[PDB]
Amino acid sequence: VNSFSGYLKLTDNVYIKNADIVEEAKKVKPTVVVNAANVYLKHGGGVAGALNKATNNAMQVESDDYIATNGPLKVGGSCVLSGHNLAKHCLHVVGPNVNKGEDIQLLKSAYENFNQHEVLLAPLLSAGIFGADPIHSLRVCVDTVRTNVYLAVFDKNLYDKLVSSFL
Ligand SMILES: O=C(O)CN1C(=O)c2ccccc2C1=O
Repeated sequence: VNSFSGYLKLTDNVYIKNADIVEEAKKVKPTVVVNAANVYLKHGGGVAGALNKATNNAMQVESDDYIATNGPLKVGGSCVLSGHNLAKHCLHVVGPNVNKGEDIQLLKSAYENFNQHEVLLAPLLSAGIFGADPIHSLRVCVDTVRTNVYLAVFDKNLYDKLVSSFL
């Protein structure tokens, strides 16, 4: 048993809810929240900007030190940093950004990072402002992630469409 509430069960391991991931993280305090990061860990908008704002910019301060030491992530890659006030850990995962011209085939590699964690609260990778088709992102998630993932879908209209169209 875990603390996640009100999710629709899609598969053995994938659950989904219409939720603000910031509000969900604040309520659940999961072991792992996933950030929709870029390779620079520059948390300006979407989930990253919202998560970072909720940490009072502490996520960005920690991230800048990480990049100064290690250099940028890879598209498809990840790093584990603090979850600050939102979670034990934040798994920063870089899905391909279609609005920057990145290979959508990298989305499966991005989701493979989730398999290193038994349970995660996460957004749909490459969805929202990263420009991918969220229906596709959900299909790759279901077909890639084997650990237990709780997906927060910000947009109520997209949530309804993802559930209704799910195979
Ligand atoms: O719902 C989310 O989680 C991510 N996401 C989208 O994929 C999307 C598409 C069109 C309008 C708003 C949004 C949005 O927020």
